[PDB]
Amino acid sequence: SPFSVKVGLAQMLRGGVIMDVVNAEQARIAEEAGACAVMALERVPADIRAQGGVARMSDPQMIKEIKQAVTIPVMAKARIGHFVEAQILEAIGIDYIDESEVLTLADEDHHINKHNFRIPFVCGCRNLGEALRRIREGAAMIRTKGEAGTGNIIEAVRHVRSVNGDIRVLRNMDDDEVFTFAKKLAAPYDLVMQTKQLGRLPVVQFAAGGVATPADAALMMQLGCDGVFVGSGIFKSGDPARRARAIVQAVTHYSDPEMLVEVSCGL
Amino acid sequence: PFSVKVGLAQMLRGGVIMDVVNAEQARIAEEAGACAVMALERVPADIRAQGGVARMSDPQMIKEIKQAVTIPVMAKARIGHFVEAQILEAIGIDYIDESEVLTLADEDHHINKHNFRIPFVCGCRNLGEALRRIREGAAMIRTKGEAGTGNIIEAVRHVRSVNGDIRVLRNMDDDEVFTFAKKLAAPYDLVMQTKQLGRLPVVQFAAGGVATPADAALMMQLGCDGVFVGSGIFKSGDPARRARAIVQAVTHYSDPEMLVEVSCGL
Amino acid sequence: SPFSVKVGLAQMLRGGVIMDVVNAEQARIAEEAGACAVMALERVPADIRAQGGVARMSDPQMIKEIKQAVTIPVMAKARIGHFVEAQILEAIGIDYIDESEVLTLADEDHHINKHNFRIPFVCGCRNLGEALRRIREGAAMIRTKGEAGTGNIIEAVRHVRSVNGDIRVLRNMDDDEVFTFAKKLAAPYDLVMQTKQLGRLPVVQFAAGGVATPADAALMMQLGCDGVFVGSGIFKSGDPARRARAIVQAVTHYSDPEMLVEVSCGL
Amino acid sequence: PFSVKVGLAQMLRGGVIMDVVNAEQARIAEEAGACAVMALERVPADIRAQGGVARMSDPQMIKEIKQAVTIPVMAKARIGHFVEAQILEAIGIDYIDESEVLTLADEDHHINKHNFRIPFVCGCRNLGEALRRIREGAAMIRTKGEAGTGNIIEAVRHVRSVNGDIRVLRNMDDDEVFTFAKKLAAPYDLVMQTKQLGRLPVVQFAAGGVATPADAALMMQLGCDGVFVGSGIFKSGDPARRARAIVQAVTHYSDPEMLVEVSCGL
Amino acid sequence: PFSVKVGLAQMLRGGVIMDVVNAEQARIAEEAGACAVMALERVPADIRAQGGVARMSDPQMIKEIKQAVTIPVMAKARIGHFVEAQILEAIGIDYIDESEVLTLADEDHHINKHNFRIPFVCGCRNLGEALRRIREGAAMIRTKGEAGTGNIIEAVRHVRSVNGDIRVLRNMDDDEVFTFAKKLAAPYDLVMQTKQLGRLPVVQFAAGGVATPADAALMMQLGCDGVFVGSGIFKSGDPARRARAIVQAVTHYSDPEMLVEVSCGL
Ligand SMILES: *Cc1c(COP(=O)(O)O)cnc(C)c1O
Ligand SMILES: *Cc1c(COP(=O)(O)O)cnc(C)c1O
Ligand SMILES: *Cc1c(COP(=O)(O)O)cnc(C)c1O
Ligand SMILES: *Cc1c(COP(=O)(O)O)cnc(C)c1O
Ligand SMILES: *Cc1c(COP(=O)(O)O)cnc(C)c1O
Repeated sequence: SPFSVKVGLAQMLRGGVIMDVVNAEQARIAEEAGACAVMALERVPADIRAQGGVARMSDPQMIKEIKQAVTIPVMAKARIGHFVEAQILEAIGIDYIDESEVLTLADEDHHINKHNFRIPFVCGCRNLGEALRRIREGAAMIRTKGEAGTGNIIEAVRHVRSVNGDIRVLRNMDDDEVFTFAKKLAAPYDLVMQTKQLGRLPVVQFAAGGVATPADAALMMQLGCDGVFVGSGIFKSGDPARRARAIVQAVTHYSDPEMLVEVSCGL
Repeated sequence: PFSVKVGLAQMLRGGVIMDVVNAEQARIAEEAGACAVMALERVPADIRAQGGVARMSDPQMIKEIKQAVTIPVMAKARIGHFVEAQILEAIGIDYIDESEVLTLADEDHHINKHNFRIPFVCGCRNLGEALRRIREGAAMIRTKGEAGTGNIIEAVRHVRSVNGDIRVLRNMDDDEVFTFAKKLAAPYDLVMQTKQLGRLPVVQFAAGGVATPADAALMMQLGCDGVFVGSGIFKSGDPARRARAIVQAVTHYSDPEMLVEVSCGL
Repeated sequence: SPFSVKVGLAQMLRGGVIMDVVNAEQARIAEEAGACAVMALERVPADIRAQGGVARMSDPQMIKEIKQAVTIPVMAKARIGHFVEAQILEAIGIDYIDESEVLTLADEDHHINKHNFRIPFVCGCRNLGEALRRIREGAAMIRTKGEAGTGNIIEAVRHVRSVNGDIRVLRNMDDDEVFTFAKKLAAPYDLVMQTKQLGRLPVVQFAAGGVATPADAALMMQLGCDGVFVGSGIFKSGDPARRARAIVQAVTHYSDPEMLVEVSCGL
Repeated sequence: PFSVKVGLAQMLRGGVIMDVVNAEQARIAEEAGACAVMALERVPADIRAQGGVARMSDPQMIKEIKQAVTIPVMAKARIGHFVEAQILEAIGIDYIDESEVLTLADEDHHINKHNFRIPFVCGCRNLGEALRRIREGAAMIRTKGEAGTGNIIEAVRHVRSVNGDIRVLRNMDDDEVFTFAKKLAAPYDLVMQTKQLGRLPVVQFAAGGVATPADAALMMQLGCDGVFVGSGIFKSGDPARRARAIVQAVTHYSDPEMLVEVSCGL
Repeated sequence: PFSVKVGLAQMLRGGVIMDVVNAEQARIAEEAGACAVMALERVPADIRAQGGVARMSDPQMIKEIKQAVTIPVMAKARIGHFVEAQILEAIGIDYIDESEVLTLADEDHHINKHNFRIPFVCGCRNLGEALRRIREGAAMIRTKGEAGTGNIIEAVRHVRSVNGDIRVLRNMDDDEVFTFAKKLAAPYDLVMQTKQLGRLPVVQFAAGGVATPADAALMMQLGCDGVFVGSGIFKSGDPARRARAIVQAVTHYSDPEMLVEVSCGL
């Protein structure tokens, strides 16, 4: 199925770090550090909201410049529900669309019908019900929402533990009780049952929102994530290439405390 | 298969199902043209009014009714009481009604009806309940209406609710259906199937408070496929005549002359 | 340990029906029908309460008469917290004490310290926290509370699904989350972990409270119980031996719908 | 002196006090081994149930009981009714029970019991009440329990409350006792005396709902010095046997064989 | 085993643990007689004041402190951040403080401390928290007190709460301990271990607001085994003198003449 092909594309990112980049120079630093993909975005959405503004899809010109600078896949954000922003992003030829709550909400009641696109989408979630609803709408990849613009990992931990905890509950659950469970989740029963059969989400599951240090990134992986997204904090540093490499190594070697010390020491 | 069970219930379209407490009433119902009978040993309202729990009827009385008629026989199981349903299926009857008229046995879960060979009917008050019962395996849906009153107002409410939300689906933007399924707390695939069909994926009967021929024809004109009627038929001085009147009202629901004739002197 | 010996003794009751009996004649009927034990009690505690009374331990004389009439084990009830009633019952020489909410509560804040006794106890529960607290106090066997004096199975179903559901959740839970789980249950962590490793309660678990028909008894067995308690409704009917045998056969043959029809037909 | 009154009540340790309504019941109580009798003319619950005020009993009936027995005689005065207490003392009885079982006479103040030669017993539900009654001059304390029900649950609550707070005092930092006395609204000197003694400075009996031998032995095992029992003893077919059973249960409270014997066939 | 970690922490009894931000402060602390140092790179209050998340310190600065002293070195991990703890253990330090002074990383769960070789300190405000941290594997307990203020009032509250409940538990009726463990939401087996031991089964230090020699001696007289002190030692004129004063106040906590001498002119 077309959906299964999109799911398979996102599976290539397992074990990877996705980095926010604002120009071609940062994109090249991300790729050279070992990032599995880059997220093109023209201004920090928190800065846009600070001075009274609406955070939208970035200019296609800046996205093209990033796409031309790297070989790894390029993602870009569309406002929730803004299906025309997504049509434009797909027409630019990028690899993934992130339907993102970090941009300004465009439709309070509905997300994009992601099955209408060839390009895979990533969507956020805070619990299993949100994850399965985004998947039913066509998301091929899921991330936590975490907490944007703070560097605080606490919300991403909450979201990971919520999704993983309900998946674990679904494993031993009496089949007869799953109907009421799907009702309470407000999630499609068939996807609930698929998750029960697999013992995990039917798409890759990344951590995002507040992943600041190598320790944070390895924590997410030890909790069971398939990878992590990191924001612009990498490039606010004095040595962005070193900071980016440290996150990549933390995700690749998340169960090696000696490696985590090495990449954290003097950072 | 589920489609086989759905096809069995479709044979009842245009029909009246009658509650019967013994073989004599079952024969009267069949002779009047009922499409099926509902075997039940005592009125659950009298059981509760005397401080009691209304359960599955004795298999012996159910078998006596089944032996007395050729038309299908239904019997009730308490909501969630999957062992009562196993017993009813092993009797050899034709349908199980997982019924809120009996005393609730499981406050949080209904029977997993896909585990059975026999088709089930379940009640509903809105489209969300209808689709959840179908996903659990119900092959036939009825309104809950209002039990033990003869007041049609709740059945009208339930029919208008289910039918109204089905009509809302016809022209709904496909992109909005995901949120609609969330708000209904119903499975998206069944919501989309209902949208494609323009009706419920199973037969839809009125039940609960259907008292007169006018009530029965009202339910048919609102779009139901048939009606259930209770023991009030056998409380009158001429049960055969009253049972026939309901049957004729459902068969001829758009014929006011027939409705006058069967109502006159009833 | 002395506790493990009591817990092991109760295993003999698995697959059995325990019947309330008010005299020696009813006790003989219960044994002849195949009951695994009888529960001696002098009057129905609901009718005592309906008479504006206090329901207590039964007269030792009537309990002894039942014990002398049968070979199967005999249980009798003590009020919750009434450790002296339990001392008297133990001195009678019966086999189990049921510390029972069906009698009038004697201590609002504390149950009997059951480890102080040689005789095993059965206690009720409505959820896993109550079950594990009763076990830690020394209960060697657990039953649901269900709903007394009504014949309505709905509360017993609720209690069975609550206990079994939380055990299933616990079985697959992240070990690191079990500490908080024990806190929220207000149950002893060591017993929570023992239950996690076993995948079931550490003691025999019966259904009780509202089990009225063969269908009810087989429902409890199919939900996972080890046996059932039944009340005096057996002896209110016109053929007590037949109704008692029907429940016993329903528990023995709980997965055989043809047998359940046979014993229910004409009952 | 107060210590003399306290010593009088200590003579009752290990004993059962029985409510009696006439001289015959008083003789039965004494022959059964009661340590004292409580003279009272009518059940205050029946007085209140018939819309009435329960007061001090007629001195004439109290004198008849006192003349019939050698063991001490107690009688009740309404809370705050210091003149009822003056009358009872002038009769020549042995103890006054300032009793919430009778109708409250003063909502805000109890009797100043230090003004009397005769010892008083007062009820309590917690350590604060116990120490306040002692400071007013009570030489003996009982739980209030629950009157007229035969339900032991409130007496258990009161015993566990008083005993639990006494146990809290044993290891309490001396510096925290000032605030503890404030929170109890009890006199600090009596709180400190209770801490030094490890128990109440006066004898402590169970009362209110003690119905069976098992109840009486339960109260003794919880640490009480004795029990009061009501008229239920004389409502049975064999009052002498039931009165003896309670006496034996208190004397032999740690002997389950004795408790079985006196309970069997009771 | 856990008992090895518990026994190791007993070596700190009678000691002062000092926050240090560099190797020079660590050497001053050791020379003044500290029993251990707490390495931390910046004040977590200033990090939160400028709108920031306070995390594990850079391993480089922790290593420099560990290489500067012979006494044990502790460092902080965020609550629930088990990977920060894995890194700290791999550095080779002596204790991890799972610390609410850093930004909470997991709102619902603490670190499973039994998974580590290195001992952990955890904070508490009452006996329930202390016993839950111990069951998770804490080998040492401190009060939370109040961070960044120098106000001892919360540490007094926490010490009095823990010690007060242990004193109550010591004398409690065994039959009541089951309900007590339920109300504490603490493991019954650990509650009983604490009852039999008569104190917390691990070392118990005061922390949070210990500002003066008088404060430090107050905590010791209240029953603590030692104290933690913050960077206020090094924010003054003579750090070596201020560090020595706290050490001497803890060693000589019952000597008012010594407390005067170390406080005079401080
Ligand atoms: C995550 C999120 C949602 C999720 O939508 P549901 O239909 O409730 O699953 C909606 N709105 C906002 C603003 C969000 O951030
Ligand atoms: C109709 C009905 C239900 C329906 O169950 P849902 O899971 O909410 O769809 C539940 N309980 C009772 C008593 C009913 O009558
Ligand atoms: C079941 C029950 C309890 C249970 O006691 P916990 O200490 O809360 O576990 C208490 N009281 C009554 C009346 C009960 O029926
Ligand atoms: C027990 C009781 C009291 C106790 O009086 P305090 O001054 O509060 O100790 C008061 N009033 C009534 C009615 C009582 O039963
Ligand atoms: C001390 C503290 C806790 C303690 O956790 P419990 O599981 O309740 O014992 C939790 N959260 C925070 C933020 C704390 O400071």
